[PDB]
Amino acid sequence: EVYEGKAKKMIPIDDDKLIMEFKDDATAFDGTKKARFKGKGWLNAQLSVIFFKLLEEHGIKTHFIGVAGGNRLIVEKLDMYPLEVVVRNVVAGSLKKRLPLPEGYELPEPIVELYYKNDELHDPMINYYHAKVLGISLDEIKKIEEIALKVNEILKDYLAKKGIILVDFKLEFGKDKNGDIVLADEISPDTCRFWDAKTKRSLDKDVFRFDKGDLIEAYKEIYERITGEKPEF
Amino acid sequence: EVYEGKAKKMIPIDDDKLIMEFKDDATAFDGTKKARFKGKGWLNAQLSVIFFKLLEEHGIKTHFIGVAGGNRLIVEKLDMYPLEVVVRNVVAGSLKKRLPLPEGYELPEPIVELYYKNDELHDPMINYYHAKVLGISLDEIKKIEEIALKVNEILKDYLAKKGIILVDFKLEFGKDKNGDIVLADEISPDTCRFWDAKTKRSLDKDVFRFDKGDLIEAYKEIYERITGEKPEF
Ligand SMILES: Nc1ncnc2c1ncn2[C@@H]1O[C@H](COP(=O)(O)OP(=O)(O)O)[C@@H](O)[C@H]1O
Ligand SMILES: Nc1ncnc2c1ncn2[C@@H]1O[C@H](COP(=O)(O)OP(=O)(O)O)[C@@H](O)[C@H]1O
Ligand SMILES: [Mg+2]
Ligand SMILES: [Mg+2]
Repeated sequence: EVYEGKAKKMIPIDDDKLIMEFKDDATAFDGTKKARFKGKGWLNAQLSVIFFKLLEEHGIKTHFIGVAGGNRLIVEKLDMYPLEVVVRNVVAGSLKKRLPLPEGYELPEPIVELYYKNDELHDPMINYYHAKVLGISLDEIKKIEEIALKVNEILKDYLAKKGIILVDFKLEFGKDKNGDIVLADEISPDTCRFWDAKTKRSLDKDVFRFDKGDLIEAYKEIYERITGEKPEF
Repeated sequence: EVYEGKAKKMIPIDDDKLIMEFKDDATAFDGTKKARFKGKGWLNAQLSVIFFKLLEEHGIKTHFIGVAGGNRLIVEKLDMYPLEVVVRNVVAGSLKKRLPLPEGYELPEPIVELYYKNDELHDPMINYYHAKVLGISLDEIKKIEEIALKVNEILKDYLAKKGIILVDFKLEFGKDKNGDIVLADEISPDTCRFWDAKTKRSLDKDVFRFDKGDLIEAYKEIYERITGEKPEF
């Protein structure tokens, strides 16, 4: 059986591999807002590949194995932590409701937030003690955050050289058969906030969230600035 | 000028001392539910004194200096951290909305949660990174939690020998002139969950929160079980 999530489908290959297929569907505000954008899947697939390859070069262990053409990646099957790990460099989104700081406030150092993946409870934020009750040891949490913080440096530096501010982003992790902590899911304009360095405008899912313009146009601009090429689809 | 909070008034004495006066007012659900209970102030004052004295004996630094008769304590003036520090031994209250665990679930080890004191944002939970942005260093946070966890052991052990389960409780802290971290505010049936060991019933502000019975009767039962004496008022 294939798992069909809000944005991607996961097709089993064997015991240790999956196909991650990116859909054109977009959801927001915990699923209340919905639309489909032709080519969104392709862009998010291609961009994930570029980011995973960049991170692998820097010695980040990711689930990325290869491409299966189109909107499909081949990825290592992992035993997933029930976490969303959010790294924040610039104040935006939900952080404005947690710290009395304005949108665009540049953080002196990165913030890491842990969210417990649980639909029933609406993905509440947790700390290290909650994580322990969930079966995640302090060492594991520490290794996870150390990876997220390294990922942050690499992506923000890379993107800055392209005139893009990495505002924040969301990661997921799992364990491989050796018990190593492996970066999973996706890295795309769906799961990151990207702002133009010159204009400060959103080139990410916030365009869809708040009707700030044309989503495909914004995701394309990201692809074009990153690759140097115009997207083929 | 005197500071008048929801439950207590703080009267300045000199440069380094305050009077903490406990009122009969009770509030719940971030101030939406209100009532007054005659003698509540007295009970919460007396009980805070007993707890602060118990903790001082165990080498916990608290703001407790002495009594000024009635509902008034003399306390050291501190430069307060903008935090509420919650220690949890048994699942109850807001934790049920954060972990899919039932009320009464006994935790394998204590949970410490940090809340940023901010009316505008409704006291959101924060982690160590948020605390840093707020000007609280990691060392400070670590010392705070180490104290809270020690306080927990002492109170839970003490209360268990009296047939009372310490379910959770909320602490506040500030810095003294030497830059030491000093336990502040109050320790009472207002700020702790106390359950009868035999019956599991609430002997705390939850009685008022959820109309579980007579608040004064419940606070009295706590006083009587702790002191061995019937409250004089
Ligand atoms: N390497 C992996 N192994 C197993 N599961 C993964 C891996 N990477 C991502 N996942 C999970 O696969 C699903 C990806 O599809 P998605 O549309 O994002 O689903 P959802 O809407 O549940 O987040 C998610 O449940 C995600 O946690
Ligand atoms: N030692 C102390 N020094 C300075 N302020 C304190 C001390 N202990 C408690 N406080 C503060 O004094 C007030 C106590 O009264 P309270 O009725 O609880 O007010 P509030 O409704 O604002 O919590 C709180 O603002 C508390 O943080
Ligand atoms: Mg997802
Ligand atoms: Mg108070």
